[PDB]
Amino acid sequence: KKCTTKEDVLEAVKERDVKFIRTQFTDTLGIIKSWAIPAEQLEEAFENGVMFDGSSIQGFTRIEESDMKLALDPSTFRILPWRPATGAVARILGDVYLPDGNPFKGDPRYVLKTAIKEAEKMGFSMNVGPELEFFLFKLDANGNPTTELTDQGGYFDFAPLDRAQDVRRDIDYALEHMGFQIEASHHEVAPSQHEIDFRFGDVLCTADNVVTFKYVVKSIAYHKGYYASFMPKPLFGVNGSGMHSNQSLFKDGKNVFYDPDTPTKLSQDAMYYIGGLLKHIREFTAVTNPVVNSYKRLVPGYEAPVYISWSAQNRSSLIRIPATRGNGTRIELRCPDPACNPYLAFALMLRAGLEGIKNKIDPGEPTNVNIFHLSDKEREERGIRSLPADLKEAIDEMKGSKFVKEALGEHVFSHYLCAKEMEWDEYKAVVHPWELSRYLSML
Amino acid sequence: KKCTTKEDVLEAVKERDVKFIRTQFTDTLGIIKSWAIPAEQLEEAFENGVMFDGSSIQGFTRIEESDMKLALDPSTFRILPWRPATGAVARILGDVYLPDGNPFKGDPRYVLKTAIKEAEKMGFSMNVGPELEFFLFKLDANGNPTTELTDQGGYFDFAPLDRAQDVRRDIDYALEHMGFQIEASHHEVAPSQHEIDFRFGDVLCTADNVVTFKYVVKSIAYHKGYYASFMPKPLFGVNGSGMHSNQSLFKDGKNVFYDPDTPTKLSQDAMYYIGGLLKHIREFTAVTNPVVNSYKRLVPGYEAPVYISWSAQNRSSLIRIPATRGNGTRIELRCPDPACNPYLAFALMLRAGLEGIKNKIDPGEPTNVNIFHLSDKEREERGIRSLPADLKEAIDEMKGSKFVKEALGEHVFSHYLCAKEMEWDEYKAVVHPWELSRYLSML
Amino acid sequence: KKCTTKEDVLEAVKERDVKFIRTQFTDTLGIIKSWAIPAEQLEEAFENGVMFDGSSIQGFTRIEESDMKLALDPSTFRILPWRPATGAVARILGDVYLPDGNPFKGDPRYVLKTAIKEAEKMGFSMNVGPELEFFLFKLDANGNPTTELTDQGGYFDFAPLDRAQDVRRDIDYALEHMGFQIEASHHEVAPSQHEIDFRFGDVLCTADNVVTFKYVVKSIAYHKGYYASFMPKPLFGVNGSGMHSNQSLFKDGKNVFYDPDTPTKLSQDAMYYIGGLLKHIREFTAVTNPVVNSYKRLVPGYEAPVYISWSAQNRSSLIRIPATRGNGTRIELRCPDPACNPYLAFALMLRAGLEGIKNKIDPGEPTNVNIFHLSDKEREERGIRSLPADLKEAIDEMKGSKFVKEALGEHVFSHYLCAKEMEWDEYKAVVHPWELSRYLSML
Ligand SMILES: [Mg+2]
Ligand SMILES: [Mg+2]
Ligand SMILES: [Mg+2]
Repeated sequence: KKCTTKEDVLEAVKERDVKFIRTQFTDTLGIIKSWAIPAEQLEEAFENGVMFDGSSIQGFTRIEESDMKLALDPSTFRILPWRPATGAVARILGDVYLPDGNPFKGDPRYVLKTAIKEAEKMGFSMNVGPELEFFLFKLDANGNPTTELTDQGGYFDFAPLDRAQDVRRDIDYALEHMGFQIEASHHEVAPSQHEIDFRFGDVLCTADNVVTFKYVVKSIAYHKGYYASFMPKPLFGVNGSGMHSNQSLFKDGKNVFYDPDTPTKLSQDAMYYIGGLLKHIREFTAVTNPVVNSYKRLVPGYEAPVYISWSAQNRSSLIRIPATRGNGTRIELRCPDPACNPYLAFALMLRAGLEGIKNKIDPGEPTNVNIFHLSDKEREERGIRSLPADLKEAIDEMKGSKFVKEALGEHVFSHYLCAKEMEWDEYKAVVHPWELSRYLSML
Repeated sequence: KKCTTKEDVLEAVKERDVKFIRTQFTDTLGIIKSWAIPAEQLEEAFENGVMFDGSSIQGFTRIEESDMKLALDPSTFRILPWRPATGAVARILGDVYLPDGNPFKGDPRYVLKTAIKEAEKMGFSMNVGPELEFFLFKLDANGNPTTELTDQGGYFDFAPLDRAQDVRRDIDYALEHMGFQIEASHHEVAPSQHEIDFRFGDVLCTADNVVTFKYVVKSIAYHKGYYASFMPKPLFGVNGSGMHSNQSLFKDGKNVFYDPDTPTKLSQDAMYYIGGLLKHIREFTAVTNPVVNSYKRLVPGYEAPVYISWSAQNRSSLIRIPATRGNGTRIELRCPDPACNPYLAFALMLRAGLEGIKNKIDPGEPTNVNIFHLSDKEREERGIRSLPADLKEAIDEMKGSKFVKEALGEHVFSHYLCAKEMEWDEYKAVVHPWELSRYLSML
Repeated sequence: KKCTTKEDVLEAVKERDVKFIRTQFTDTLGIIKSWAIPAEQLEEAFENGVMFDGSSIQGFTRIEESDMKLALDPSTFRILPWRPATGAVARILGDVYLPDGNPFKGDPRYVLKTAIKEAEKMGFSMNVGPELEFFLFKLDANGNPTTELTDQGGYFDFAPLDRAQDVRRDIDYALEHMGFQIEASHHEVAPSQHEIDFRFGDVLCTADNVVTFKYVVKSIAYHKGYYASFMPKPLFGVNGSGMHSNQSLFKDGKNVFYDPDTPTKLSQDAMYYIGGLLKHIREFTAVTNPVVNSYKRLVPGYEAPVYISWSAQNRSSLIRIPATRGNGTRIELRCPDPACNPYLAFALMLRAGLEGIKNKIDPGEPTNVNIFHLSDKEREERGIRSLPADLKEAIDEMKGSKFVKEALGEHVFSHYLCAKEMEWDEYKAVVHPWELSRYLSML
């Protein structure tokens, strides 16, 4: 069932014999952070909160120990889908507060909550259903992750059929055991690549589920002898893993994108919402694609979009509008990848759309043709822009964007840039083996 | 029992505790496609259908994603013959509908349904009992498929007798547990080659069983440590694997082919039906033999037929009439191989045969001699044509065939040719190791 | 249940079927010493005590065997958290007495008891909750300790997720089973590094728990196939393992340090307590860092402090004041490492702190800036002294320290210096492989 109060949470712990409670939160860069709490400490923790080292939320660029207090949220209580012989295990979330009592503005979760409040000021609320894609590789003799494939299936194929089939089934059952309400799971285009579609639900709950989904799948694969990876592009020559984000806005319990009186069955607000996204998508591209590997996926010749356009029938467009209408009307953004931070990505995605609605930004004419087949002169004539080519270019765009700074806050903005800046500098000075193969003998 | 209504399907799921439902459909090229659905979603799925990416139907030549709705068919519900510890697993089939509500004409299942409807206009219904042949190889240390033999048995031999014998028995029991009602199963001519025969049934039901049969057998072999292969010719110097198709036309509940008054006990319609098949078999040979490897099997010196002829006693003929009469009267076509798409293959066989009946096509005199033992002058004198030698030749014949395009529809016709054309072009530019062993030292 | 009397201890042994009783005590250098006693001998042991070779408390510098008598303390009875098929196992502590009946002054436990008694003269009592950090490596094929990492996680990371995850959970449950009342356990900065926090309690009980904690964790890791190491710096280029000590003084049941009137909410006594610690921390640094490897951790550029300073907001200082106030007011000293002797380390902390209170030593102005970023002239101008660079320097300081000698007693003082002196002399004459790599080719 659903737990609401701390009394209900305590009753469930005693009833089902939960021995350990694990907090859950993410840092600025999207890594999942957690620590364990004995079951007996839970009652005291609900009363006064737990002190911890809040400097862990500032990424790996932390310098000084700082103390903030975490106040648990009973509504987020859930039980992990594995049963150790010792006892049951459960997880819980909460809010971060400074010692003086003010909420800590560096928390990515707090960033999303502020965005929700801004949307609520205009009466709107967002529902997001993401589609997460991941790989399933083998493990070496020492248990370290590898890139060995498990099958050579294709799109929607009925694979695998060996022992790896049971591992895939176990992941589906474990997610359903927690009430995830999976829509559909299927094979993806690349070999040993799978996709899972989440139920179309509230944005705040979805973001927490996405974080929970990541380490649940990874834990299951280890105990079955496999490894699940979320790299945006682990192999060259095959499709990468992306996280498309279907979204919709609801006012007064009704979808606002649907308009029965328009030829495209789309409301005027939906046009503005797309217009806002297109205008600002270049600026916060770093948030949606936070690692260097993310831009190996964003290359022409695959399903990944590298051009800024919106369409109804075309699929290569950055923003795709599914043919579904009515209450199910939705807008799909195809840029993000699973390595992104769901809290930051959704918050910017919401904030960008609202700014377009507020300012009535015209999205322009849709692109129903194949952009990849057009020439540069055609693209220049049509005024079609392109996403940043590499991480360094994305940082330069995001670094002068005042809209991103205003939305994310000063603290998160500065910390995110410095962490990415140091990461890029380390990468740019490495001599890759590809250079040796091409240049050692020629020169 | 047999489930006919969605209420019965739901009751069976609750009764037998089925946790996952898998859809089932095939693309244009014959690959089996599927995706999973949680048991809770089943009730909603029956009411409204499931939206999915239908670009997977168009093969691996897909370019743009297109959305259309699948409506489940409760009459096709069945439970897979393996019991995971989590719960039971079941599969289901359905029809593909475009968003506007019109059925999708690119579905291979829809192609067969149109052919059945065309026969219904003339008052005929067809029953098909196919003979499927496959190999049983060993797996390497990494679980990848190999071509290692399991026994050196011969035709109808009592082999294997080692632990592989239990694996073969499990396949037979699992198929019977699903209600396929197998007729017989025996060893084949080549080592480690086995054959399974099906009972007569409605052509639509038989086609679905053939698709289900393929991945059921493959799954069982993996879990026992072996591999089942359906290549038309996996080894050189031994017989290949083919899928003969015994077929009969039923009108008013009685067999059309049977005729007690004729000396051969075959009706005039059966003569026309054979004549129609012989006239057009050359055109759609690519459908019955879709892959390149299929033509390594159609070479003289084995049971595979390579000349267009029909006979009552000879076995080398392309079309053979078994000695059985009465309701068991049937016509066997020996060209197809298990790699073919059963929906497309049967639809063309039915449509081609009906055209002969309408046009009173005379099949000509049967060939009761050994065609292989004859000379080219004799074959030229007798006017005996031959099947296409390679995949490229078959495509050229199919491409200009007006009848084939009309039967398969424009969408399937164009897509099928392009996929095969690209496949052949890749193959023709490879340097095989056989050339090196022959020409490196010589030249 | 809390065992108090020998009758209660005997009743518990019979009830829970404990077959073996293990004594527990430590030598001067911090090694854990123990010997087994049959359950039947327990009743006789309580009446008269156990005679044993008392030369084991002097370390590895023992020369002549001497006899002292151990008088068991029933209040320290505990049952170890593993269940052999033979029967339960329990541990117990006690005091060491010379044959003439006088207590042995060489016992590290007796040193702490004298320190507690000295504080009792002024009505003060201490509560200490330490934070112990340790590594978790893999065993080789022969079961010998090695240094292969089990995960590449970071600070507060939700790692490991493979089988090592269960091993970590077992440690947490086993500790809770004995009644340790753990606050929180989490991953640390270095890969495969973990931290466990204790609750506040009387310093005598806490010291015994720390000794018990060390071999309990080590035993669990072996039986699961891993190894837990307490080396202050097992790897180069990563953070070391330290044991921070949070301490507080209580008078009349109230916290002495807390003072609501002061702007910093710290009493005048707390300032003197810090002042005493800073004055004498240089002298007994060898006790807190007893092994040679401890000074590899004490290098600039990591979390380890190397400068004598105290701060409230800056956290790189040697002494840190957490933001908590009220009864939770505490002072954290960050120099010690897990290799230190808890009895000697805590005893010297009390003696140094009280001496500051008696003499009203002013702690000086806090350092709120980054000391590592300052220049040598700046630190010289600020008068920021430094901890000893290596074990030899620390011994020289500790050896002329009048305060340390009278605090630890003559017997412990002389024995500790000789043991460390011999250890350093052996190390200073070794030719390390690093020297060969740098100097063989160059010279
Ligand atoms: Mg996808
Ligand atoms: Mg046969
Ligand atoms: Mg720490």
